[PDB]
Amino acid sequence: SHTDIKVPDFSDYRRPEVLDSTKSSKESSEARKGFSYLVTATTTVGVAY
Amino acid sequence: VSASSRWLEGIRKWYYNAAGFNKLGLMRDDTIHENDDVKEAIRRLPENLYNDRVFRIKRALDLSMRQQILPKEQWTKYEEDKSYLEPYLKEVIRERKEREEWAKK
Amino acid sequence: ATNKLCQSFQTFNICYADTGLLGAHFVCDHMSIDDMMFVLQGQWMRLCT
Amino acid sequence: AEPEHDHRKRMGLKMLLMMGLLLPLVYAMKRHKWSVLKSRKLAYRPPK
Amino acid sequence: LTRFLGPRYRQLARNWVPTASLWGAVGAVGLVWATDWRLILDWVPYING
Amino acid sequence: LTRFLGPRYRQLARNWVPTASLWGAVGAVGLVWATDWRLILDWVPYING
Amino acid sequence: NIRKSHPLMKIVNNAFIDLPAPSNISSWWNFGSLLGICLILQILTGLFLAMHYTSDTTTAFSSVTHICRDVNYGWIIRYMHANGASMFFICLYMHVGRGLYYGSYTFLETWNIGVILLLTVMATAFMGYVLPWGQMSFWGATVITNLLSAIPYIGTNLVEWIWGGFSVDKATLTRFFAFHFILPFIIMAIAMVHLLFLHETGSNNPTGISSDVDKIPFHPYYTIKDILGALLLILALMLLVLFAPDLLGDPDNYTPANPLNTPPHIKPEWYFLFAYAILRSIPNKLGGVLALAFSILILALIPLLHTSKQRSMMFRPLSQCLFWALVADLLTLTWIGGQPVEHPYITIGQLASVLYFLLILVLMPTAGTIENKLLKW
Amino acid sequence: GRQFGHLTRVRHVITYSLSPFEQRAFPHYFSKGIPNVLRRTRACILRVAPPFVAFYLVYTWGTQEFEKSKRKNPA
Amino acid sequence: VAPTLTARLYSLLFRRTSTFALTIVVGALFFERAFDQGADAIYEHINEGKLWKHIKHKYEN
Ligand SMILES: CCCCCCCCCCCCCCCC(=O)OC[C@H](COP(=O)(O)OCCN)OC(=O)CCCCCCCCCCCCCCC
Ligand SMILES: CCCCCCCCCCCCCCCCCC(=O)OC[C@H](COP(=O)(O)OCCN)OC(=O)CCCCCCCCCCCCC
Ligand SMILES: CCCCCCCCCCCCCC(=O)OC[C@H](COP(=O)(O)OCC[N+](C)(C)C)OC(=O)CCCCCCCCCCCCC
Ligand SMILES: CCCCCCCCCCCCCC(=O)OC[C@H](COP(=O)(O)OCC[N+](C)(C)C)OC(=O)CCCCCCCCCCCCC
Ligand code: HEM
Ligand code: HEM
Ligand SMILES: C[C@@]1(c2ccc(Oc3ccccc3)nc2)OC(=O)N(Nc2ccccc2)C1=O
Ligand SMILES: CCCCCC(=O)OC[C@H](COP(=O)([O-])OCCN)OC(=O)CCCCC
Ligand SMILES: CCCCCC(=O)OC[C@H](COP(=O)([O-])OCCN)OC(=O)CCCCC
Ligand SMILES: [Cl-]
Repeated sequence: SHTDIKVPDFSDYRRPEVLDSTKSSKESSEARKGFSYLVTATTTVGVAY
Repeated sequence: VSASSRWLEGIRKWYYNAAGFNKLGLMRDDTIHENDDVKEAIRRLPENLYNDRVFRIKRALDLSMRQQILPKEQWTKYEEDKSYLEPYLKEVIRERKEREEWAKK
Repeated sequence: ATNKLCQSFQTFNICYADTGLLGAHFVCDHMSIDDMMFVLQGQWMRLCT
Repeated sequence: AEPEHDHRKRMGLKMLLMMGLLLPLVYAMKRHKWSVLKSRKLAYRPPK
Repeated sequence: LTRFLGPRYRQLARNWVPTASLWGAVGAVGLVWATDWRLILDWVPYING
Repeated sequence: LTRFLGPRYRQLARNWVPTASLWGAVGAVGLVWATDWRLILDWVPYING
Repeated sequence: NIRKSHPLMKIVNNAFIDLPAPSNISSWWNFGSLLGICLILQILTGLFLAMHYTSDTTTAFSSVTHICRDVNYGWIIRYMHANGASMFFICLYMHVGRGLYYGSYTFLETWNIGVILLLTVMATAFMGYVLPWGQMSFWGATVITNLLSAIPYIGTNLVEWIWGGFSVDKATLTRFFAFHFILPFIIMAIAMVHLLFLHETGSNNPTGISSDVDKIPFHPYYTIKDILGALLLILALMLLVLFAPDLLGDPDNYTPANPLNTPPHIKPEWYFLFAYAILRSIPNKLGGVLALAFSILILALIPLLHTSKQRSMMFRPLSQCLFWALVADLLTLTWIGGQPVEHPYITIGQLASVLYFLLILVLMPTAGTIENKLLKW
Repeated sequence: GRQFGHLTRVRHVITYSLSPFEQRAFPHYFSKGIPNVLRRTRACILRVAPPFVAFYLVYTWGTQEFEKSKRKNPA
Repeated sequence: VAPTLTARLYSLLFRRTSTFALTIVVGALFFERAFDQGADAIYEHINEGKLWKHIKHKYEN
């Protein structure tokens, strides 16, 4: 009965790269982290200045 | 007894929808302030009613975080609001008043 | 063992076609989940570096 | 009465530009972390 | 807060009224003494100096 | 405190010398940048103003 | 795990990192940390202003001008300190108003410790305004200190004892500087006991319903939310400092103090105007001074006037309207406080003063009881 | 100070979460956010607004009256 | 440029915290020079006649 549990669909939340079930997340693993960590680094630069 | 009673109940149903806790799926007893009488009554709740109370409050806090409400279909209807906690709380209060009356003599 | 952080844990590397699950699983008292997670991840990072 | 007038206006311009950068970036950091919670889904499955 | 109105509570107050009366004398004399209150101390016999 | 002299401890130091070298560049550049150290910054190309 | 076991970091961890906090606290819960940011801002700017300030009546005015003219970036530090004090009162009133709306006063020790923090910050800022020794500085010190003369049979002694003379003079300014220096550090210590009692229960939330079923760690959720709010506090402060540094001050304060002449249009700082309006609506001397004190000390009574069986006003429409009638009424007293004592402002200020105490004492507790009956409990 | 693992009792509640590097930080910011602001404004406008409208009318009348009273009238 | 730009920035500079900090301190250095340069050029363009450094040529000595 715990096998009746399925994770709901996040398609209206996911980023564009990771919406394809038949495509690896490793492909966009590199870009997605850089986009978010770029925002952090810029913030520190502004605080630094 | 429809004429005068239904106008009073009509104003209560107005206030119930105006209060708006039904818009988060909550019931009236979910919103009561937890004092010592209320913690004991909640403690006395059976398993199912306790677990239902927990999830409704959890669902409402999740909504309050997102500044959202449930769809109108899922609002708590005024006529279907169950005062599941009131009978337990009434007994807890009755017991405390008995202690207080014994503490006077 | 010394701090009684869990009743058991196991590491695993579950393989499939072009994908898999690499990690660990453990079982513990409710006041020990955080310490087990901490020590577990610390060892992953320690081996990485 | 206000010899700092010109210098304060130059600083005010720099303050507005940096805030115009930092406010949306810091806002973005807040939403990034909070997105774990804002898209979380709940389900209640009690035994019957 | 009506629960404190009863025969026991009025027996309890009667037991503590001699003590509270005396702690009022301590504070009254202590206030007169610490401030050198001339309005009261002119009447005490030996203090007059 | 002789216990830290061994083959494992010199393998451990070798793993962390690239990281500590880089944290020295962070602090060195951070010190030069925060103090406007003219002795070093006159040599940087675009900074000269 | 080392964040938890070190004797010193365990305090930091259990207060800012692993502290369980409600998942749904709104932006109105940001003012707690902003009050601490304000307190730290005022201590730093204030400390750097004391390095170039003299409490001599003959040079106190000139030492402040020396800061804003000759000290390297002394003016920006100066106007951060002045405007930071106003931002302090913006955060105080929102922090208080948050707690009134959402029923946070039911934490009696935290609330009552809060009322103490409000009064000490008020005393601190009053003495701070006396230091530059302008016209409003001197006559601000004259009016407020004379309030103690209303105390029967000891008032003049308390006033002259505080003044160090028969009037506000050099002895009064030098000691107000010593008090203004030290009182912020006592406030910081009392703010820790404020937080100590709070952590016993954790935070309230907008619903007024217990949130133990849904808690999130303070880090990273409310560290970044508090960081964002601080950047907005700096924005609000720097807009004043860098584009309108005299908008909240009075021009007469740029003339040195003169004990012989009082300006005709006395106007306190904006954060005292509502209570100044309450006092003058009572022509009796002692009566108006007691009404001033009770307009603030009434906060200590709010926990005793709670009648609703629900904690927060989120689900209490009748209380919401009365709550906003109190904000608009306080906005009216602030307006009346900034106008001269003449017709029709005298009568408006009297009606608003009655409405202020009428709302807190009578109307709002009765609304909470009507709401209970409407829900049939 | 309370701590996780000692807060309260919960049973039969499942939570699904997604990593923050897997989803948008501003999903439908305007396409969904603007409708929600209008919903919340409507729900509270009648509680908050009439008091401050009442202040605005009393403010303007008191200022107008004070201005006219200071102007003299022919004897 | 077949690999994504943000993807190459991550592998080279952001993966390690050490190089993630070095890029920030080096970024604040070059950001400070360009930001002050552009900010001052804007404040001066709005006020082209008014400033002293726009009138220092009259007073040669
Ligand atoms: C011992 C030190 C104690 C410090 C305590 C400070 C307390 C915090 C006060 C916050 C002040 C906000 C920034 C003032 C900017 C200013 O005024 O800087 C004026 C300068 C121009 O200056 P310039 O034109 O001379 O050219 C300079 C010569 N090259 O550009 C700015 O606007 C930069 C500010 C950007 C906008 C504000 C962003 C806020 C980020 C918060 C970081 C706070 C750091 C905390 C430090 C403790
Ligand atoms: C003391 C001297 C003061 C002198 C200065 C007076 C000037 C006052 C100027 C007016 C300030 C107005 C501030 C903005 C108020 C916005 C109110 C609002 O956004 O709507 C009401 C809001 C509804 O939110 P709920 O939590 O009920 O439910 C949300 C479900 N989506 O509910 C809320 O968000 C209410 C939260 C509490 C608001 C705090 C305002 C308090 C104002 C000062 C009070 C002073 C008390 C001494
Ligand atoms: C408006 C102004 C109001 C002021 C009015 C004046 C009030 C005078 C104080 C009256 C209260 C005295 C009560 C009291 O003594 O009890 C406290 C302890 C216990 O005394 P003890 O004899 O040990 O046992 C009492 C038993 N009894 C009553 C049955 C006899 O007794 C003591 O320990 C007190 C003596 C110790 C003194 C040292 C402590 C003071 C601080 C140290 C200062 C010197 C070093 C810097
Ligand atoms: C002699 C002078 C020496 C000074 C030289 C200058 C040094 C500059 C800082 C360099 C250190 C940067 C390291 C760093 O960013 O890590 C701390 C966090 C985590 O970043 P995050 O992107 O979340 O995860 C890092 C993962 N990684 C490394 C694999 C990409 O990143 C952050 O959170 C930092 C950005 C947050 C800024 C807000 C905090 C500052 C206080 C708030 C001030 C504004 C409100 C008043
Ligand atoms: C220097 C002045 C003050 C500082 C630094 C301060 C700081 C804080 C902080 C950090 C919190 C927890 C976070 C938050 O709720 O935002 C808090 C909570 C609280 N404060 Fe204060 N506070 C001050 C004054 C006051 C005053 C004057 C009152 C009331 C008269 C008050 C009443 C409360 C209450 C009731 C809470 C609990 C709020 C909740 O849990 O929802 N505080 N304060
Ligand atoms: C809660 C903390 C504080 C508040 C709310 C506050 C508020 C104020 C205010 C309103 C003024 C009048 C400014 C003016 O009229 O120009 C002032 C002046 C002053 N304050 Fe503070 N202050 C605080 C803490 C401190 C501290 C900790 C110090 C020193 C260590 C300090 C030192 C001064 C000095 C020297 C002045 C006179 C210079 C001037 O008028 O700008 N203050 N303060
Ligand atoms: C800054 C200020 C101040 C500070 C703090 C302060 O506390 C309170 C704030 C709110 C309620 C209660 C107290 N009340 C005034 O000190 C000062 O002299 N005036 N102006 C002035 C001029 C003439 C008469 C009275 C005051 C102020 O407005
Ligand atoms: C609360 C702080 C009280 C301090 C007041 C004060 O300065 O006290 C002075 C008077 C002096 O006694 P008096 O006979 O000169 O009388 C002179 C009258 N001005 O002593 C008293 O009257 C003390 C009164 C204590 C009441 C609480
Ligand atoms: C520990 C506190 C150090 C503060 C010293 C200081 O005031 O720094 C000024 C100099 C200025 O650079 P310079 O090229 O003019 O050189 C002028 C030489 N007087 O910058 C430096 O040299 C920074 C040196 C940092 C070493 C720790
Ligand atoms: Cl001045």
